[PDB]
Amino acid sequence: QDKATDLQSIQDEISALTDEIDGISNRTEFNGKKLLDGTYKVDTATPANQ
Amino acid sequence: QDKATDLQSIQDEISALTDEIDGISNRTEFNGKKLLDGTYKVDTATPANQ
Repeated sequence: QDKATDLQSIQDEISALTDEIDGISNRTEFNGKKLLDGTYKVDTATPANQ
Repeated sequence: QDKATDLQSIQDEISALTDEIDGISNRTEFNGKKLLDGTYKVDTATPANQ
């Protein structure tokens, strides 16, 4: 029922909230250390990258 | 958690204390004889060096 106009309004709210989660993962800097940097402590193929 | 900045501050305190221990081993001069000279009475390969 909800047409493309207000689908885009929903999208405004969502992408807004996306920027908020990005803001959580960014702002969360303990002692300057971005804890929720999802790339910072990743145990990739090389463990040293974590 | 402690990043390189304040690791260097810790290092300032440590190396400071290193210079203090060096100062103990240096200042401790009984009758002018640096007792805590850690090279003075060493029984090396040659005993006479002690």
